[PDB]
Amino acid sequence: QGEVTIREALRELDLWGVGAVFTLIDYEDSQSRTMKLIKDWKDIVNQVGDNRCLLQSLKDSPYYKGFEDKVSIWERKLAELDEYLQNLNHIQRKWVYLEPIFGRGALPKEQTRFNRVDEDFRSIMTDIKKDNRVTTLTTHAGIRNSLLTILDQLQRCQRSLNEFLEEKRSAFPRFYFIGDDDLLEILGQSTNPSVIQSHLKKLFAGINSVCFDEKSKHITAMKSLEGEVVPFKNKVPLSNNVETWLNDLALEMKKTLEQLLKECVTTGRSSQGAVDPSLFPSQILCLAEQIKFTEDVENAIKDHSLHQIETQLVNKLEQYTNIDTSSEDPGNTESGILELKLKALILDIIHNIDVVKQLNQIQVHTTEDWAWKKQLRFYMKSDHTCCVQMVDSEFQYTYEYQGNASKLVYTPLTDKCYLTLTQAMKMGLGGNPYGPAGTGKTESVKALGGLLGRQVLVFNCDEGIDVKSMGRIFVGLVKCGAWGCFDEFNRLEESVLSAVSMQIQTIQDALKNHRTVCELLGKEVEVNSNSGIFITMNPAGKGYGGRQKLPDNLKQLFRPVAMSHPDNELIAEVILYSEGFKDAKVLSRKLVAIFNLSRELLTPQQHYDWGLRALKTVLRGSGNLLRQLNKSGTTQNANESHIVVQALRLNTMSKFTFTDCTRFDALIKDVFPGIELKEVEYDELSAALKQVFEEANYEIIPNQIKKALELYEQLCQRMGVVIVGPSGAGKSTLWRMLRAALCKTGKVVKQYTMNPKAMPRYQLLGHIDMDTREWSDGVLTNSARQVVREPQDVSSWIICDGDIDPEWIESLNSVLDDNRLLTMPSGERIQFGPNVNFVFETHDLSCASPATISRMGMIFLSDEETDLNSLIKSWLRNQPAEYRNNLENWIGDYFEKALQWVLKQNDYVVETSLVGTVMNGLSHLHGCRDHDEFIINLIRGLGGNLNMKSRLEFTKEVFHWARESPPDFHKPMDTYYDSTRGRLATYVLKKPEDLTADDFSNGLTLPVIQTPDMQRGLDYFKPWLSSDTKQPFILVGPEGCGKGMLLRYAFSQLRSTQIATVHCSAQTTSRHLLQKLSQTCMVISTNTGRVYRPKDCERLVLYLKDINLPKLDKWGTSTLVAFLQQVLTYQGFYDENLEWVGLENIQIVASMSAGGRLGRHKLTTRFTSIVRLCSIDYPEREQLQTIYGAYLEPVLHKNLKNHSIWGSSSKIYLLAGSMVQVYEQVRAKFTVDDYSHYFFTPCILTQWVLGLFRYDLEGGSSNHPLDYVLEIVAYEARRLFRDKIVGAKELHLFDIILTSVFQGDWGSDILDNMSDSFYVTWGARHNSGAPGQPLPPHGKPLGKLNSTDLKDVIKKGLIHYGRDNQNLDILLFHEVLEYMSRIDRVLSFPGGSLLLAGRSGVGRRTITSLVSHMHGAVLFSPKISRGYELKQFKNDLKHVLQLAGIEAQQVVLLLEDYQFVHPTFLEMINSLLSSGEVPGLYTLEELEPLLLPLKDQASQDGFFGPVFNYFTYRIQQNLHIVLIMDSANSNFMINCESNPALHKK
Amino acid sequence: RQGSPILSFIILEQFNAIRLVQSVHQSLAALSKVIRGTTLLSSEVQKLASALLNQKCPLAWQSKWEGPEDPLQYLRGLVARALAIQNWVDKAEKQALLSETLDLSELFHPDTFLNALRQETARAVGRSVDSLKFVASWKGRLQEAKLQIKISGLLLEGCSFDGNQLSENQLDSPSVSSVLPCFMGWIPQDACGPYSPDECISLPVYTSAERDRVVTNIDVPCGGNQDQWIQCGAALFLKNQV
Amino acid sequence: PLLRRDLVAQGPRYVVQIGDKIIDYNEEFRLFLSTRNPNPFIPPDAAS
Amino acid sequence: IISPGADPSQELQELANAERSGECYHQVAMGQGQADLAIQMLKECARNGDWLCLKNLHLVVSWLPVLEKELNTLQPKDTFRLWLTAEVHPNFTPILLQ
Ligand SMILES: Nc1ncnc2c1ncn2[C@@H]1O[C@H](COP(=O)(O)OP(=O)(O)OP(=O)(O)O)[C@@H](O)[C@H]1O
Ligand SMILES: Nc1ncnc2c1ncn2[C@@H]1O[C@H](COP(=O)(O)OP(=O)(O)O)[C@@H](O)[C@H]1O
Ligand SMILES: Nc1ncnc2c1ncn2[C@@H]1O[C@H](COP(=O)(O)OP(=O)(O)O)[C@@H](O)[C@H]1O
Ligand SMILES: [Mg+2]
Ligand SMILES: [Mg+2]
Repeated sequence: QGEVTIREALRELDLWGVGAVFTLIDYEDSQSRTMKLIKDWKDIVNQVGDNRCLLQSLKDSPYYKGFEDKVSIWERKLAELDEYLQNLNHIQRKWVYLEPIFGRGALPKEQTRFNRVDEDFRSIMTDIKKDNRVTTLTTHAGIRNSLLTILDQLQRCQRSLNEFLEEKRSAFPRFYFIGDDDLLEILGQSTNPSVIQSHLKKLFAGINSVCFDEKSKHITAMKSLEGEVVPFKNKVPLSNNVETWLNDLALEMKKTLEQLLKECVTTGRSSQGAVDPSLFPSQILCLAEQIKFTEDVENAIKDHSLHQIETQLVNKLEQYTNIDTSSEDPGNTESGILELKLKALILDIIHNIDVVKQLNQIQVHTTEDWAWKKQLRFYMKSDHTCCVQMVDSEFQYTYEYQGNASKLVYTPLTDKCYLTLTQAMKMGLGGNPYGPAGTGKTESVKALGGLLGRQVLVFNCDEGIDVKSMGRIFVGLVKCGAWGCFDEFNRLEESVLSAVSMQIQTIQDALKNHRTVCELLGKEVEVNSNSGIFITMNPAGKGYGGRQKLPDNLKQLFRPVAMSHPDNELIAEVILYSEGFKDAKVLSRKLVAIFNLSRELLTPQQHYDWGLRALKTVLRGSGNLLRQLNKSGTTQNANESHIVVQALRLNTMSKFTFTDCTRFDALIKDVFPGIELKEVEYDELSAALKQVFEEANYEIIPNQIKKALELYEQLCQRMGVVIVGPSGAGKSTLWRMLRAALCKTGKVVKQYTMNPKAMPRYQLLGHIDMDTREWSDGVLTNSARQVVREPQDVSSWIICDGDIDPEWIESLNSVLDDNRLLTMPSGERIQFGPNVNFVFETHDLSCASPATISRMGMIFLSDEETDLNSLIKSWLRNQPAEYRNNLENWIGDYFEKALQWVLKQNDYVVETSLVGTVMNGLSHLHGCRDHDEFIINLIRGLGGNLNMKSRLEFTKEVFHWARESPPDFHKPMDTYYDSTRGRLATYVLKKPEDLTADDFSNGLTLPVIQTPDMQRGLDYFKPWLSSDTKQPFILVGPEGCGKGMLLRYAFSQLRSTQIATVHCSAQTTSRHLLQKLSQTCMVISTNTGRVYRPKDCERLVLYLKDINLPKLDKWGTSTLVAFLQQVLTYQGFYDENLEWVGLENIQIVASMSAGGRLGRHKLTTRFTSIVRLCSIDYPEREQLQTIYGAYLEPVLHKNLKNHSIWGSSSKIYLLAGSMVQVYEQVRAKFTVDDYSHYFFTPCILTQWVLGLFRYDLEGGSSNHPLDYVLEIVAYEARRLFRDKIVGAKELHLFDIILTSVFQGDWGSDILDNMSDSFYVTWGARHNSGAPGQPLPPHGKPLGKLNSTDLKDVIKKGLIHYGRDNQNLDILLFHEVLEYMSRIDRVLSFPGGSLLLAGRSGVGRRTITSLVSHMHGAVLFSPKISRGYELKQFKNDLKHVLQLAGIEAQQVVLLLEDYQFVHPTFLEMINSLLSSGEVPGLYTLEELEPLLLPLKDQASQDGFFGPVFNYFTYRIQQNLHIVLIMDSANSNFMINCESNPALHKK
Repeated sequence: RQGSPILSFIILEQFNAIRLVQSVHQSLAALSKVIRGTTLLSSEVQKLASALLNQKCPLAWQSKWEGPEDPLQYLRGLVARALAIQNWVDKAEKQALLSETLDLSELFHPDTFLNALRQETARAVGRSVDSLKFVASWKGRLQEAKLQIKISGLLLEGCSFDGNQLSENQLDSPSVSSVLPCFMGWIPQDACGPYSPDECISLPVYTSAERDRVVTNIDVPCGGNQDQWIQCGAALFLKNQV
Repeated sequence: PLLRRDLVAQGPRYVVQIGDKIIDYNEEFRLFLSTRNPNPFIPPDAAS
Repeated sequence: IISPGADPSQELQELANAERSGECYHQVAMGQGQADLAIQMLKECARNGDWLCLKNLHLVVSWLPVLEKELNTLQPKDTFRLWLTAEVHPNFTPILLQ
């Protein structure tokens, strides 16, 4: 009786309410004032988060119920409160910055803007100064709108500042690569320490932090991130103008470095070794040593080869390696740092050694010999300003602080690199190092900027960044005298490139001729002579993927380099020795081999990488160990050898399939025989992890644990990580479990999930509005900012659970690079610490460039690693288990081979990962009461997926396996359990009584015959539909199958709920769904964010008519599916405006054609394995006799039920017998392949039978009766088919077919020759004969007219048309009659539209004009203007629809080839036909006025729920469409196939 | 992979090959069915016929295996190998594969095959596979190699080969030049070569004249006059049509 | 609409469609026109 | 007509200098948004009698009619010339080619 607990919780929750209050703190201004303001925000908000999450935690307990009403209070109030709260700190922090700023830049008209806000803020602020408590803040009135309006004002004042911010970036250039958002903070709050420290690094390369004098007026020193403290020779003057002191910092930093160097060097030139390791920063040491090298050498060569100098250096090195162990003792030294600054310097030496060593073999003749000029040389000029020279190129040194960041090991490749680059810089050209992936070429430039000392910016060229947006960036670089490398310059819009080349050319010309000023964007910019431009691009590779070919023009502005092969074994040993690992040379060789060999003789997986990036990591992998191992125990031999392998097996073991996994391990033994093995050791985490699976009620399976555990250190290893496998592999769950287990010991996990493909490119990445030139975030860009603010001791993970395209993903290259940084195209950039991990989940990496693959870590799952028997167990626990006993026993033995057989078969309707298949099998099996039932339900589950004939094979064998062969002898498919009788199975036909024209009144809700198929489709649905048992699923069957028909029925069975439909196409997109959903569904707010809810429905359902159609990107993923993918998975999506919205209650459902025909694209496994599905096929001719037999009866019995030949219910069934006979023969002989539009389906049988209503079969007189009734049948038939068929010979062929069946089945030539006669609307009994705006349900009735009689009648129309329009000498002849007769029938029918294809001049247009005029149909054709536009057209359409939909007058909408000034039109028409609606045609507000009238009309008519659908319906009845097109036109055939609806409708 | 590692490779090849064969077969059966019988083109078979008449076999196939551009020329190769392979396997189940002469024309991953001996030799020789190095010799058979191979149907362009030397090609001479079979295998580093170091010149062994990619490169008797061979652009192509 | 005799009868006179604009077709009006390039262009729609 | 490895901008740079001086020569590389400005550049330099050069026309093929239209319009000054860069692109308009 545990309501006690929850009651108690609530009580203390309630007690909290009043207890809640604030931390109010005073503050003074630029316009000195004093205000109380909030502190420790986060502390306060956490309250909310925690309590709210508590609430929802409570919601799940049963005992919740009793106290439900109180929960709503708090849920509401809190949900609202977080919103209010959250806003306010933004407001506060913005004011903090802007008020100082609006104090100084005082344009009174801008001040109005801000002052109103200040006023507005302070105003309600004081309500809280006064009222200290928090709960009150919801009590304040209109605060919602207050807050929201404010922020909007702040948005707008910002815009004024835009002009201003750029003038401040001109005033100081490093700003160009910082966000405005941040910038104004610094501009506004120049004084503020925490602002300073938290915004300094991002401005300046070197400096994490700075020391502060106690006075906070000045600064004595600066810190590296690493902690390396550096003093300042001259103290820093803090000043009120930010740029004024900033500029001074730069220069004082430079002067500090400048003097600091010479001080150091002068001690070192003297024989006494400088050795001020403590005094000087490793940056300077290396440099100072490197000139010592230089001077020595030039004095050296003159004197002697001076091997003695070499030996000196070997002793120096030797000295240092011994000190390496003396740097292990200090460890985490008190007030100590830079022992790794030692490791830095080591490699310079060793490069130098191998440099000299080669020179000694040359026995070089002179000081200024060439192989020395080759070498990279340093000098302290007599001007006391350093200079560095290579060959005849020399450059002055900028003295930018780099601070301690590993420099890459020199290598032969780098010689070439550097030299070509230096040469390029001599040429005043940029340098283009290109190569394959994992080459190292990006990092090279970066380090050469370091050795040369410039400040280096990294960029990532993506998203086709605006030429203008490049321009400014250049403008920024030039002034700074910085070095700008672009990483992946390749991937950029070709039009951009070319224009940018012009930008480059002008700049180079300035550098070369040493022009002080450069002109670009119409701007003269004082350009630093010390600037550098480089681009690092993979070739536009076969493998590489989506990257744009470069103009030759542009190429010339660079000097290329080939970075394709990098020596590794060199690099390999070096690092080990930098660690101080002793057997370096021996082991380095081994690794490289292991790699190359693995790569050589192991299965060449897509996803494997033995590229450099993998290797680079293994080396840190050991440096970590060696760093730990010396501390725990003292050093020894066997270990060192032993240790590398662990460091290796980290990178390795994830990827490997078991087979390969084993093969690799064995390989290691060979090259490292003594070492044997050492498994993963750590259990602390596994324990927590083991715990969670039990708490999540997931079954514990070893591999899962392994992979997760494996995953963990993989995450520590590298920034980005991948999870690969088919859906249901478990991969998504995997990481989800991890965080939980982890979180128990592991302070934090922050989760953000992009399904990147679901939303558009920009939504993800963020962009620049081209007009305003204002930035607007992207999801991950935004999320980055959320994670950077996040405290140091927090984990932050960004998940991308979606398919992969090099175009979007490769934009993270700078992020997942050795360098961890994310680059905005505005220039803003966002580094990350080890806090941050990144995660990708994906089906496969087919489209992956190697760049990305090697860029990040990775884990692999197969069917092998996926455990099925293990997963079924959890299904059993899910069941009540009243029958669970029975089921374990049944399934255990029965399931497997039945499974097997289907896998053997591999003949099935859609690709689903096993799980996918399995699951379908299982989800059908719940609740199965008897064994007998279970058999049926089993087969149900699986046989959904089989192509029909192979279904039989299955079912059959199931009874071989099962006890008995099925009761149904033939069509054992048809077997249905009897729930009450327990009587196994058979299927039945159910004849309905009531049938009349009433039942057939509507275009839909058509009375549906219930043959066996029916009862099968329903039985195979219904479990998944109803309430608790709910599943999302699909129906597959060829068009005309009946899917639409069946579903409609199926839904009606359900009482709870409403049915939202979508008629899909290529152009169908997410927002179409937003809105079609929004129409019938709620917009509400709850705890855990907003959500969409069904309105006034217990449940809601989404039906999607054709999923295939939405267009696939080149990489082959429709974003629409990807959306749907996200939705099922994460019950929610990212609203534009970057909100994340859930969906509280919707089943999702789809229909589709089997993938056969052209352009019905097929859908990713990710989505398909997620859901349930099944297939149906046209009823057999035997069954189709029965449909129409019963659909026929009413039409015949309405009139002349008695007449001899008719009634005769066997003679009725006969008709069905023959038409169906015709039906088949014509589908056999004519197909899509003959002509696109040859579309024949039972829909056509229906269109043919129901078409018969229109004809006056009264036969008030006693009937022939054959020739009266049958010519009609013939004439209709002929109208449906023969009209459509193109060729003379094919028509001839058709006629034969027709005639044959008729003769055979009834008399002979009851066709006869009725060529003289036309049945038409003009001329019918009951005097139908214009007024008559609302059409008959089955259309205008039709009567029989002669040619000669008709010829008169047309001229009657021509006369009366001559009054309204131009008169015409239009002649009549049989064809014209025929033409017009056929159109009349169409236009009389509601929703009836035409497609008139023929050669110009035999006018569709002249005949069509008339008919409509004579109908009284309103006839619209758009007037085309030079301003043809989507605007014209939308208006037009809107107008037309308005007419037919509101006014109800019959309307012809007409279009000719010439009218289609924009391809999109047709997609609209295409949609319009199918659905009677068009997306983004109306906006929601527009509807209110339009449909208001219909609100009553509809209710009188009898309709329930959303009116728009009524509107639609109405449209469809009175709106007819016509299109004239030329067979000759090239895209004629195209468009027909493009817009399926076109020939279908 | 079986207990003995060389074989593992060939069974693999056996399988992966047959897998391709049957992918091709299905992409052939499909298009075989529309012409004579009842089918509706999908975008797949729509893409198949595009390949044939552009005269370039599909990226569909060439993604799986880099084959010759001419689609027929592709098939003839694909097939001829497929069957040969079955013969290789036969000689292999019986541990009899070393003993014959094997042309590497047949293999899809001949390099990998080569690197498969590298294991089997070290198995027999009990050595870290990093320790071995590879060579061939026309002047007889390799003594210090625990296991060897006789490779025929190698072919050469731009220089002429006679035992122990290479010569210049005369005008008349077909660009293509048949080359004598090798003896091949794996041998200790820092052990005596079959040829002294300086006499032989390394040459690539390309998959075709197109010569996009390489199987391996071999050292071959300079007979002095190193540059002329390079300027000759001498190279070796493993096989044509197989 | 201009190339076709797409004229509508307004009493005695005949008015003609141009974009939104309706103009009286002056019966003396005749048109001729040219291009420096053969193709482009015409559609078979326009050839007629 | 450019081919791979072909750059005339340098030869022209030199000829500009050689047969003229005064920085009369001005140039534009085609790309996003340039087309509207190019007209002005053309118009201006045509009127001036200075040399103007336009690059990579093959990229922006749709433009050309607008260009050639204006070219039949525009009024030269003696000593004014037009210089044009194009990769091989079909559908490149015959009128201007003429
Ligand atoms: N430890 C476990 N024991 C039993 N069942 C599990 C376990 N972990 C996951 N499952 C179930 O396995 C199925 C598949 O797991 P998961 O959803 O992770 O695949 P996935 O990575 O999401 O594939 P996709 O992302 O393509 O959908 C789910 O239905 C899940 O409930
Ligand atoms: N059991 C049935 N009873 C009545 N009509 C059927 C039946 N099965 C198929 N039809 C006919 O076939 C067509 C099925 O079309 P429908 O299912 O609405 O579209 P789709 O096949 O494209 O999903 C209908 O026009 C219907 O008259
Ligand atoms: N029976 C006819 N007698 C005389 N002229 C005709 C006849 N049918 C068509 N035309 C000519 O062709 C024109 C109608 O062509 P139209 O219907 O506009 O062709 P389309 O519909 O193929 O574009 C008429 O204005 C007339 O000049
Ligand atoms: Mg890079
Ligand atoms: Mg998932």
